[PDB]
Amino acid sequence: NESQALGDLAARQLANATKTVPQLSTITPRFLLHLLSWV
Amino acid sequence: PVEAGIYRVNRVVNPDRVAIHSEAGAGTEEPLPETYVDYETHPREYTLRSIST
Amino acid sequence: PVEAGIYRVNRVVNPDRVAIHSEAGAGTEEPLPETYVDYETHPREYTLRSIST
Repeated sequence: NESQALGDLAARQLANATKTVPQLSTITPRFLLHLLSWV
Repeated sequence: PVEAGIYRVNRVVNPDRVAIHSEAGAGTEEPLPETYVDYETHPREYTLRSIST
Repeated sequence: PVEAGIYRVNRVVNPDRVAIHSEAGAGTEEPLPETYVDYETHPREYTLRSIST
């Protein structure tokens, strides 16, 4: 169509995306390592 | 907070392909496994949507 | 407390007639809705009653 202003696709080329550190799905709370005493 | 309206979630692919070695007893001089952690090449990206009037 | 014995409770009428726009994806340049909040023209009024002897 006949756009009246700048679009989002063209405008986002000037913007920084927020990036997370990689997420690991195999992480568990590991309660046993906290319940035990270490000598 | 999202600084510019785009949020990218990076994820590890194939977590089962990271190889570790654990000895049960009488350790030997065998070579250790070599591995790395792989990432997804097309992570999901979230862009904020508007509610307005 | 009631300063002069009359208490008026004002209420909103037709709360479902307030129109909002929410986008699911790929926002466009369409016109936004125009709305307002309406009030009841005959609110209920409470006047204090006496218990005396």
